Amino acid sequence: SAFSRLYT
Amino acid sequence: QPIFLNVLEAIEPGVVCAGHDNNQPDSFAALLSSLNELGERQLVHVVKWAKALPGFRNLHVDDQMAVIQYSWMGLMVFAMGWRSFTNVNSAMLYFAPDLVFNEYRMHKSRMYSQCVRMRHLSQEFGWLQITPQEFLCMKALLLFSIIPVDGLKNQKFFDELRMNYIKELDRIIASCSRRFYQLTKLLDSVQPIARELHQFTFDLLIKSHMVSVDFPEMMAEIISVQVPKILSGKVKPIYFHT
Ligand SMILES: C[C@]12CCC(=O)C[C@@H]1CC[C@@H]1[C@@H]2CC[C@]2(C)[C@@H](O)CC[C@@H]12
Repeated sequence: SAFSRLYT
Repeated sequence: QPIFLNVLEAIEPGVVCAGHDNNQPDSFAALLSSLNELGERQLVHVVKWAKALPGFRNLHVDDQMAVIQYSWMGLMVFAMGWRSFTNVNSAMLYFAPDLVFNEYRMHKSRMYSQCVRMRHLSQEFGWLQITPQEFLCMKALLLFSIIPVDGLKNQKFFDELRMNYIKELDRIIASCSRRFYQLTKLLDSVQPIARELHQFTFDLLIKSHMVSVDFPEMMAEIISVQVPKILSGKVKPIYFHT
């Protein structure tokens, strides 16, 4: 996910 | 005064603009595309803010990510309601300095009832005389106010965290605890708004190509993957009041 990439 | 409040004050995000073109006519497509962009931009801020909260690193990593992806609508709605209250005394919805909704825009966005719901919330900050410190504590608690019915990966760390943020709201309050009834009631009032907006954005995403409404990357993914878990009933808000 683009979210998980942003987060981690 | 608490280390807790110090931290909430220090990490509170600053101004975010939508990038809206205020020269073009209000139109469903232009207004909703700028709301979607604003959401994306705000989501970057909400992540950095959340990672910096007291105890937040306690959570499993997947639980950190889950809780943000479920709770961002409530959070952003609550903060926008506060912006509106403080900048325009609830007279209009202050989504961003370059995207302030008047009645006309409320109507053009095809979200009028929901806007009225949000302007109502906003008026509550006035009618209840909520303080900045009550505001920050309450907003921090909204991060911990929606979870899967089957629980999180490490549910015990989440429970402990939520328990402590309740205690903190209680501490900055402390006949008086009628305030607690009201603040908890106000917190609950965010959820039905967020649900209506979750349904709205979901339908809009599905029909987005036909109405030329632009969704950014992470908004599309989140609204297609996480938001349907809420709408399907797999993930539900925690209400104070039944
Ligand atoms: C969170 C946002 C954007 C940030 C904010 O200040 C509140 C606002 C509330 C309505 C949301 C909007 C993001 C884009 C959405 C989800 C649109 O698709 C429909 C409702 C919009």
